[PDB]
Amino acid sequence: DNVLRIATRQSPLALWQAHYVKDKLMASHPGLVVELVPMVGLFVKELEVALLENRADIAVHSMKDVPVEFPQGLGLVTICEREDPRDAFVSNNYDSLDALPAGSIVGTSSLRRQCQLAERRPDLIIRSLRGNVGTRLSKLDNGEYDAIILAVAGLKRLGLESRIRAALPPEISLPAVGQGAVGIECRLDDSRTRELLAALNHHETALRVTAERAMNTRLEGGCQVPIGSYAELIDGEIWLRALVGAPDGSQIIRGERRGAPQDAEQMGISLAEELLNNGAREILAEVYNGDAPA
Ligand SMILES: *Cc1[nH]c(Cc2[nH]cc(CCC(=O)O)c2CC(=O)O)c(CCC(=O)O)c1CC(=O)O
Repeated sequence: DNVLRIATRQSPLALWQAHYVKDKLMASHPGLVVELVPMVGLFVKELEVALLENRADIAVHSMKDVPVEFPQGLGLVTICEREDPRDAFVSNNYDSLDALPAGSIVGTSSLRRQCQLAERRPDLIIRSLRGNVGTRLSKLDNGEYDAIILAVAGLKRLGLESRIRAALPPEISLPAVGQGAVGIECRLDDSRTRELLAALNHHETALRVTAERAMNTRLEGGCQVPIGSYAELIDGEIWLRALVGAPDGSQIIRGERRGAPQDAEQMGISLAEELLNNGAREILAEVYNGDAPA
């Protein structure tokens, strides 16, 4: 059966991602008929509903938005080639974070982004910002913020690379799990769909994201959590860095692991456990408020 139906969110960025996946599919399988089923754990739930009741065959997500847990019968089966994983400084009136005067307003609702900015620059005012990329840029242009923090990859994909005033190195702002990579979820028993997706998997990115996600999973993380988790392949090994921070920047718990790619999952679990035992458990508890990772 030649049809593959893609469930996606309906934003410009989300639809760009659905086209990316559709184009890769058509390139590998010229006989396929690819259909889009746009709609809408926050966002992914409706997509997963569609998979479970056979209205869609795959759901395409940005990796960092993929939940740590899945309903019976679904899973993340493909991790596509990673784009730039970094955060970006975006500003009309200033050329860097360094240039912002005390009391400047920087927008982001990421507690991961916030704790790290606040660690280094407690004089800056960090203000919530929500919405699609286009809307967030509008609020900036409208004067609501002196600067905002967005992902490099999103801006590049939307043709808005001119908005990247500065890319932030991972040592300055450690990325969200799988930032820059697209992931695909489907029904685990659907061997036809999984065979069609095989050509889209990028093994090197999949190794990195495996480590990162194992770390986050053990911390019972999500987007609403001040967690950084970021791996690179360096001289045949996976190098995983992680952090958990108090949003006010007062305490940031950090650690690292290096090892063979086949150990990606156990490395991430081990690192998570180390952070938990060195203060992260208590920080997370004040965020989930009560609930702590066991
Ligand atoms: C988990 C989480 N989601 C978002 C919003 C979002 N999701 C995907 C992108 C594009 C980049 C990519 O594909 O990886 C974006 C927007 C963006 O980061 O530019 C966020 C950001 C929340 C915020 O800053 O308000 C987060 C949390 C987090 O990144 O730590």
